[PDB]
Amino acid sequence: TSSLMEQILSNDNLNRAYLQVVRNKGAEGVDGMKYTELKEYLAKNGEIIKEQLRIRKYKPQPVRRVEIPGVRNLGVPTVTDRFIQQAIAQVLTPIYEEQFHDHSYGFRPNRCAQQAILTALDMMNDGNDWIVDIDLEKFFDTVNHDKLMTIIGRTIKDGDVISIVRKYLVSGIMIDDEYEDSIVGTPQGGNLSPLLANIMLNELDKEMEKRGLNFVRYADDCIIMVGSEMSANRVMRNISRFIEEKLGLKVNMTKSKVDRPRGIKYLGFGFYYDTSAQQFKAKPHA
Amino acid sequence: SLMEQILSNDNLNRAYLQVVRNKGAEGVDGMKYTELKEYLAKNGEIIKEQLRIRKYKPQPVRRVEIPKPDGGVRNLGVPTVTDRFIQQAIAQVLTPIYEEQFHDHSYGFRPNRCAQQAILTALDMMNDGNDWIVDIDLEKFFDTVNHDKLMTIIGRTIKDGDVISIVRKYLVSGIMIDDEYEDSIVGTPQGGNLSPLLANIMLNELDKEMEKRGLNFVRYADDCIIMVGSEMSANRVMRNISRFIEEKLGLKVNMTKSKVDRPRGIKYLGFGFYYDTSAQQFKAKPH
Ligand SMILES: [K+]
Ligand SMILES: [K+]
Repeated sequence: TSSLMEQILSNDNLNRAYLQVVRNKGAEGVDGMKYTELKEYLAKNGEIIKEQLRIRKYKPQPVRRVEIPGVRNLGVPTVTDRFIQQAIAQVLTPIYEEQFHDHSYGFRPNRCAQQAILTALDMMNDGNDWIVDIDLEKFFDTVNHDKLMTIIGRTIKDGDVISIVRKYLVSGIMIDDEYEDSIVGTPQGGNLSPLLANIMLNELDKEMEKRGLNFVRYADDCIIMVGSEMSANRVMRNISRFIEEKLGLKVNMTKSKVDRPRGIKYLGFGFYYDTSAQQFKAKPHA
Repeated sequence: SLMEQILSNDNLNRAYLQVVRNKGAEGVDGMKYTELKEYLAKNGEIIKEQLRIRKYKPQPVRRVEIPKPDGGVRNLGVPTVTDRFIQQAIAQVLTPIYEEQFHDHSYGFRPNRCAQQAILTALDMMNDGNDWIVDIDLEKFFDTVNHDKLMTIIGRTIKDGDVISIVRKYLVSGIMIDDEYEDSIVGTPQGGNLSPLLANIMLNELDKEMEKRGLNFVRYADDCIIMVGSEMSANRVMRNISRFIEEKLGLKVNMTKSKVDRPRGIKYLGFGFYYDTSAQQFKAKPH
């Protein structure tokens, strides 16, 4: 992973990134450019954009704050930035798919929220029906950028890629969290930020895997299935300590709780016990 | 040798563990899932012999009232834990054979597939300009399908006469599909793991026809929607596909509940569809 930048700027990778970003549509950024205008803009300024990226002279623009229906706050990068973030992710994704845990399902190829529910249900129905529901503050509102770049540097040795990725963290990229309402569809502004959050939280997956914990994770939304109420409280304190001390994230001790499945709301699903099947099952909550 | 592959020690042991893991209600014999190991330790070789000579006779399914989480009940046919054990053993060998044939846009009761993947694929089609949906509703599969027509289509792939026999006997026993996915319920279905595979084998014929016509579709068991670009082509697809389902597959289309509509009038696998103004694209959420 030394000359990774040239793989990102290749003709085929940029063409596929441009097609995916147009297909994803989405609102406009601070420059007001619609996704229907990216084609002619790259045809006239694409080579200059590539040259600016090689010499680390491309300056990403800040994301636009958009209120979306209550209301939801999202950070929308410009369509040019979404195009570049997609070009980076297409190269970084296959590298990190070899490291990621099988029980991580958020914003990954061929993975969705229902798979996480299914795996968690199979764990509950083996006797691990005491749920540790760790609530984290907004990832990109609390992550230390240098902490994240160091973790990325263990695998990515191309400094040009490290430099441009760091700049997009500065731009304010974040995670469209509409999955919490069981919404299915294309997220906004999430070409690169979800992958970055998975690289970070993969350190939590490896720690939980080290301790033999049964868990599923979707972005920064994780639940842990354990066999007793007391070990649940021990796992609760041990993992929350690891999240704050080793990763620098903040555990919301007001929302985090230990509970039975029927008290858990995860990825928009609730949990109930099927008396006929003699198993826990899941369905959307109110 | 296909029968002997189903009756091998490795296959039957995997089938026992999976059926015990699925738990479930008792069949007509009142045997609980925790009693299958002692029963197989006694009559295991006897059942294997009866299956080799086509002498084993499955028990009829038990009509169980399954309480729904939001009130009311569903009626479901539950095979005995012995028959669920044998149905799983058969399905474990037949699944790799038919996974090679199945269309990528079929998601019902398949390994590593789920309803959300069908929704995501349908969303990508709608947002590409195919926002006219053919919503064909089928009468329940296992009280309308012709057993001979189904066994013939199965026979064109499976040539083992001992496997064709026991599969047909399980059709007569009344196996059916747990349709709780229609209420967005996620979890292990009841009623054995053989009937959904049989339904997919039948409806895979429809998948190949729709693919031959270049149609955009997703299918989950017998619940299929087709994404087309215009209203007149939607009515044309509605007429042509409905005729193919009834004439070539012998299934029955519910003309009252079938319709041509736009996404926000469609309810599919417990999901509804809405338009995200800011994202400028359709999305989905539980209805
Ligand atoms: K959580
Ligand atoms: K349908």
